[PDB]
Amino acid sequence: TLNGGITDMLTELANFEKNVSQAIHKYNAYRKAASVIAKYPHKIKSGAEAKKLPGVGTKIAEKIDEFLATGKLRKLEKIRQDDTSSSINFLTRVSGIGPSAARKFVDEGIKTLEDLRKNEDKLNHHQRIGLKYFGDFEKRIPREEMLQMQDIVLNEVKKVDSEYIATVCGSFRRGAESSGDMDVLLTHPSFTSESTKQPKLLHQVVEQLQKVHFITDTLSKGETKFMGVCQLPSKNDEKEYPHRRIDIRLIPKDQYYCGVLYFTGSDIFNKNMRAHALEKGFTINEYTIRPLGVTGVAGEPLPVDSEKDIFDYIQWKYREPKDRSE
DNA sequence: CCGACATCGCATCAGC
DNA sequence: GCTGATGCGT
DNA sequence: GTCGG
Ligand SMILES: O=c1ccn([C@H]2C[C@H](O)[C@@H](COP(=O)(O)NP(=O)(O)OP(=O)(O)O)O2)c(=O)[nH]1
Ligand SMILES: [Cl-]
Ligand SMILES: [Cl-]
Ligand SMILES: [Cl-]
Ligand SMILES: [Cl-]
Ligand SMILES: [Mg+2]
Ligand SMILES: [Mg+2]
Ligand code: NA
Ligand code: NA
Repeated sequence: TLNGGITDMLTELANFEKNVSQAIHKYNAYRKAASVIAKYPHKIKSGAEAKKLPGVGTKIAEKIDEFLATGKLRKLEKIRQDDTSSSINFLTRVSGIGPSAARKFVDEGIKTLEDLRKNEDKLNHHQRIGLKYFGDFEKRIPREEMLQMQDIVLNEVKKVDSEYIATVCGSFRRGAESSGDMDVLLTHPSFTSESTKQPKLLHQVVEQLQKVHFITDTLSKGETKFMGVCQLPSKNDEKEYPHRRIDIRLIPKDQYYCGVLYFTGSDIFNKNMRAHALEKGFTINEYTIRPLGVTGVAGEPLPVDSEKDIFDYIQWKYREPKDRSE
């Protein structure tokens, strides 16, 4: 919050490049800059000072000076006035509508919430559900509620099969006092990198959660990744809780640490840590950490018996989940 | 310069 | 039906 | 948009 104004500006620009410009690298660049400035323990006094930080170059340093001087940025002042950009930026806020679909809908004349509602038949299932819960998905989740949700998910999963292990990751695991959604990592002894001794492992869980009316909708569902909606139960006469987004990822039990590291995030942290691994000669995904050969081909998975092991391979001192929020 | 920039599951599509 | 690309969220 | 070689 020391440099709240600057990081907001950059995030706004980041979203602009992603949604409107469809320039993924400019989007990631801006986010990186916002991130590194967000952890900077001093109130930025000038662009130069910010340029010293990695991820901050000349262009941003300059924007930063313009912003500190005027309290705003002309480039965005205009972006804000452009009807098309405003429309696209908005449509992309619906879960399931991306830069492409967004620009597409605008051409077809669909540019407002009202339009989406009246043209529901022009949306795929995911988008349909995204619009349905457009308001609720805008709401944050208090940790208190996350704890309530955790209890349910963990207790219902135990009911299905005592050998299931569900860990809540994402921002929750990093200690956030509020989260955008609930992310669940799931493991079962039967499902390993070696073999899948039992089918429907993920299905059985989603089924049990829908059975107790916890899961309300499904954005997408596969063999190992479920993407949907849930809602805490309310008491008598009690106003209902907002509908919450929920992601469930089933990972081979023997690849838990690479899996939990990944799902704990943050996304930017994963980005910087994976980028760092490549520079060290390794490649990391949610299943393993493999070395990179002379050709660039990833080799066999290196043994991993803890999150710290992964950090060691890349010569990075361990960092608790609470300190990976970049 | 200029090439890289993290990684991949699920939905949807085009072509054969 | 299959595969490969693309979108999207990850 | 920024970075490294
Ligand atoms: O682009 C992505 C998105 C997510 N992730 C990982 C890290 C992230 O913490 C985790 C869960 O994704 P969410 O989008 O749910 N983010 P998170 O839980 O960190 O924060 P929020 O409270 O917004 O959900 O998945 C990536 O690696 N890359
Ligand atoms: Cl780009
Ligand atoms: Cl501004
Ligand atoms: Cl592992
Ligand atoms: Cl792998
Ligand atoms: Mg999350
Ligand atoms: Mg999530
Ligand atoms: Na810099
Ligand atoms: Na969207």
